[PDB]
Amino acid sequence: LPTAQEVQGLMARYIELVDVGDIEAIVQMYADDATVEDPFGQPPIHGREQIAAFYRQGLGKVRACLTGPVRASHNGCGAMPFRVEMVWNGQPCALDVIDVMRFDEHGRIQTMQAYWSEVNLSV
Amino acid sequence: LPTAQEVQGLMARYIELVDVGDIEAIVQMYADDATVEDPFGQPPIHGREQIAAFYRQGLGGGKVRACLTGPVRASHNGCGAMPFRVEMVWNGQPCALDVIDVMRFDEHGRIQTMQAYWSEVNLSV
Repeated sequence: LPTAQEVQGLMARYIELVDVGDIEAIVQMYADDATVEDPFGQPPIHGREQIAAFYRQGLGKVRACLTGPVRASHNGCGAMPFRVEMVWNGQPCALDVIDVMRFDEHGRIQTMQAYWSEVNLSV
Repeated sequence: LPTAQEVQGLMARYIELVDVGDIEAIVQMYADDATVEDPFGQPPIHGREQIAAFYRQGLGGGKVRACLTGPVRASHNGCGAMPFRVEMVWNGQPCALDVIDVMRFDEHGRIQTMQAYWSEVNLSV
């Protein structure tokens, strides 16, 4: 189970991979039985093909960067604030998000929860 | 059940109450049978009696400040998450801690669960 320092590293790596847009490398970070709730409040996505499809839809000119430190626990979990910059039909947008993640004993993402709503979106 | 906007206001209010150190007002924001996990990974404390004891031990010695360090992220199912920093004293030393709280509210606008993400990696003296 990743240590607190290791959680900080894995969560920051996740943001770096979103920022470059490497869907394959993102999906590799997930465990077989992982779930993604994004935005939190929506039904969970599960299944490796389904998680890949989610990232392909979302990322298929998106940029993302941490906007504060990763907060990590001693039980393989963490939470991080970040901002996503995207273009909607040629229009620059930004979205503030916090992801909460639980990692398994192999260092793979078991659960991803992305908190945000329209109150967090600007143009 | 608070809307997204209402979650933003409640969670911001919470930080205001921590910042001023109003233990009773904090405890009244929680559901009577709420759970707190702080830091997340430690066993849950249950109920306003235990939660009050927790906030009294954390705040009742004064000198705590707390402020949001980014916007509250809110959902449409009465939940939210926020980044903040707490400034504290350790026997005369200034301390600071970066935290993210996640909260779920009940159908009465009270905090049903709170999870506070941080560890010593987030602590600076």
